[PDB]
Amino acid sequence: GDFVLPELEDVRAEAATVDTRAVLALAEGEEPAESRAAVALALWEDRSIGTAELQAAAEARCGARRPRLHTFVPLYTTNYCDSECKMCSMRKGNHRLDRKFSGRKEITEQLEILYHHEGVRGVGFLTGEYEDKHTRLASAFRIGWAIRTALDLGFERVYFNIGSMEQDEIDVLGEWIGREDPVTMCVFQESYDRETYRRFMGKTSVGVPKADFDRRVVSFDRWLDAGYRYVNPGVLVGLHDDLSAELVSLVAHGDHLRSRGATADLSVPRMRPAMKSRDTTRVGDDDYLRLMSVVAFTCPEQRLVLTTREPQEFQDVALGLAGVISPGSPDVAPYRAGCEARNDEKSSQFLVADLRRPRHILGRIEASGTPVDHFVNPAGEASR
Amino acid sequence: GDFVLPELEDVRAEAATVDTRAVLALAEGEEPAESRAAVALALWEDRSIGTAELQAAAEARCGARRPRLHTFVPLYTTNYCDSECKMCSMRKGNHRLDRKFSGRKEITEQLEILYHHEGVRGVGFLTGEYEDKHTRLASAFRIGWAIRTALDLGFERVYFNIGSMEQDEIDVLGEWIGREDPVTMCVFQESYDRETYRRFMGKTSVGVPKADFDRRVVSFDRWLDAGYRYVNPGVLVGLHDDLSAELVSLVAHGDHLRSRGATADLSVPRMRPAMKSRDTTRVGDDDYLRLMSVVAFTCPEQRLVLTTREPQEFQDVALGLAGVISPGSPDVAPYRAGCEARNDEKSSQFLVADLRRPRHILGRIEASGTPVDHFVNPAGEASR
Ligand SMILES: Nc1ncnc2c1ncn2[C@@H]1O[C@H](CSCC[C@H](N)C(=O)O)[C@@H](O)[C@H]1O
Ligand SMILES: Nc1ncnc2c1ncn2[C@@H]1O[C@H](CSCC[C@H](N)C(=O)O)[C@@H](O)[C@H]1O
Ligand SMILES: N[C@@H](Cc1c[nH]c2ccccc12)C(=O)O
Ligand SMILES: N[C@@H](Cc1c[nH]c2ccccc12)C(=O)O
Ligand code: SF4
Ligand code: SF4
Ligand SMILES: [Br-]
Ligand SMILES: [Br-]
Ligand SMILES: [Br-]
Ligand SMILES: [Br-]
Ligand SMILES: [Br-]
Ligand SMILES: [Br-]
Ligand code: NA
Ligand code: NA
Repeated sequence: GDFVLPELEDVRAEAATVDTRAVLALAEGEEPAESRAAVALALWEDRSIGTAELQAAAEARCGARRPRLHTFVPLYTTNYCDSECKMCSMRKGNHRLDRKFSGRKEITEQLEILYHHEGVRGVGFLTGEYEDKHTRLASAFRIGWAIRTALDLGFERVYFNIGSMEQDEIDVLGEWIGREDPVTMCVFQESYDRETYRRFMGKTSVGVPKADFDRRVVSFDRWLDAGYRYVNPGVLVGLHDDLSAELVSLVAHGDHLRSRGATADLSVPRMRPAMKSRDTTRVGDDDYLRLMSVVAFTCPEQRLVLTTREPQEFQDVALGLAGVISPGSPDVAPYRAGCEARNDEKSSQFLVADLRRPRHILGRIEASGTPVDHFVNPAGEASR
Repeated sequence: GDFVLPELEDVRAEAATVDTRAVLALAEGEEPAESRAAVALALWEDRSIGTAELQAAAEARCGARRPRLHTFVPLYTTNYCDSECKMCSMRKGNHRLDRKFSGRKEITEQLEILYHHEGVRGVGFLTGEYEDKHTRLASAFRIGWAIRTALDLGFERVYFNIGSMEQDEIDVLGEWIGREDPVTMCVFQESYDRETYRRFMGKTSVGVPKADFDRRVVSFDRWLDAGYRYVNPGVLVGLHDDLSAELVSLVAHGDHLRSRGATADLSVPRMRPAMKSRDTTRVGDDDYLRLMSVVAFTCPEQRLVLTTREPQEFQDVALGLAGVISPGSPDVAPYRAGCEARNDEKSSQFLVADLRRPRHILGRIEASGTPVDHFVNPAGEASR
């Protein structure tokens, strides 16, 4: 019943049998005869199909999706963490980080800034992941409170990204919300390759919570078992060298979730500068656009999430592939009325490339011709 | 500015100079010429004054206090703990304990049972004490929420007992309440003797949070610095062999708090059966009544707290010395409408002697002629 990692050799064999040109010729709303993972791999490896042509096909295939875009802004509620992810500044061993924690007042103030000054109706709550059961339950409780508070304020969509979750931890968070509430669980697997995963997230049975690959990857299944709906798997582009392996796994994971009746967003964030203990792979724009294209094409009902990790120039090229645009900063309580968000190296998870205010970024997107759901431009008669 | 432990040799010298008979002859509202600690020690050591006669004097001296009694019922919100107190079942090393955690729903349900079925308007929230800063802040956040929730429900007095507190942890809890709210910080020093303290609470600098004697003992001063008012120091009777030492220290601590403008309750709980890793001293009823008497006499504006650690027969004899009566159970979410509270050895901090419902105990006290503030007997027209 839980997600099972696909056999990469089995998918490769199936991918050899798909007609990539026939696939591209499919009408919007038509599904290939082969599995999505196989089709994605075949499109990826068929270099006779240009990335530019693949991207155009993807944007066309996802064209009828409504709304075209919606948005949420991240709010890191703390930068404490018990884990040791080597590509992340929040790793416990990073003694150089200035550890911060948002209380009731600060979280509420941040929500109110986002709602009224940035004009957004989507928010995401983030924390580190913690080792001992009590801290995990207490974190779930606090984030559950934040989610409930955001919804009561009028936020129309709430994401959370607080590490893997077991059944009792979901129980604690769930007492704050209803089964039909617009709440999305985010748990990026980072890498579906167990060896690369261990290299960056560490070895198990030593008080490093995220090292447990299996607890993490079945978190969505526990979520769905509890009766919820919205999920957000992800791959961190730059960890594993073989992107074809990761796209097969991610598409397979999304496909599993879809089969369970889940609504899934798909995240493929690319690496950003941080206080790392191990360097990573720089993935070029072309490979990355090709990755986004095959995933978006093969999973047309599952929105890709694009964030301000990426510079303005890249957003301009890739926005057509996304279903969710998410501007913001991975610093703790970084927002302030009329000011750009803080992205201090001393306390942030990583350094983002685009620090322009969410309402400017989202305003320019709307001005360019694409409406953004869960964004209410604080302009004209809608201004205070 | 912070509390300084009195020199026991200096107090002993002063106690030798007080006229214990003249002290007993003092009118109610009149204060001895010597310090309270010295007077308490002298009364304690003057065996020509019987315990029975000392108790009568204490009950008389505290007789004009209004209200005579008020009440609160404890609610343990979790039995997780990071510390290692050797006389407590909740010590981290006790692997036999069934660890529990109350979420939003359970805490609220417990509050509603206490309010409506037991008819109480006072509640206390308790947790273990935790090591890492994030867990401490998260615990402070959750308990702050509970306190705010209780007050909103109509509770007129709220205690909390969640371990030592630093300035930032108080900040987090404080965002839930106002400076004038009826909220009492409880931090029982257990023993003011540093050696006995180390024997039971453990040695410092090894991830055992309560081992830090000094952080614990100045928690009230941080509370008062933040602008709050109500405090509750305590001694665990049975740890230190020399009760005269502990009563000098406790009375001195209460006196310090009083000088800062604080309103203080005084707790002298006696040891109860638990899953201990070190046995303790059994203190007889006479010594214990004498202890309560000299503390109550010398600190007439500071209410002693009497709890259902003690059996019914002892409450009957000692109730006249108390200003706070606190029935309940030290199990996690133990209350249930129409049923006696749970005190399961598998999950409780210790075993209490009196498990009768709070409303029965408090009802019998009122029937006997003593009103209990913050108790509304759910009877007659006040019943649903
Ligand atoms: N250096 C970096 N650059 C860009 N993204 C990063 C990054 N380090 C981590 N991330 C991404 O940020 C995402 C959410 S922040 C992590 C939340 C939570 N502690 C968890 O690990 O589940 C992670 O899933 C990871 O993919
Ligand atoms: N075995 C036992 N019998 C009776 N009281 C006990 C006990 N063990 C601990 N206690 C008391 O219960 C009180 C509150 S429960 C402890 C709360 C918090 N973890 C803290 O230690 O500060 C403690 O202060 C202690 O004095
Ligand atoms: N890193 C999280 C939260 C997030 C959303 N948008 C962002 C922009 C910048 C930094 C972090 C974010 C995610 O990708 O879901
Ligand atoms: N032990 C805490 C809480 C408490 C109040 N009344 C009790 C009765 C039984 C057990 C615990 C309690 C205290 O003495 O303040
Ligand atoms: S990715 Fe998440 S779990 Fe890993 S170190 Fe960073 S905050 Fe902690
Ligand atoms: S007395 Fe408090 S701090 Fe000590 S073990 Fe028990 S719950 Fe933990
Ligand atoms: Br649209
Ligand atoms: Br990088
Ligand atoms: Br909206
Ligand atoms: Br009275
Ligand atoms: Br005992
Ligand atoms: Br009342
Ligand atoms: Na909009
Ligand atoms: Na009453």
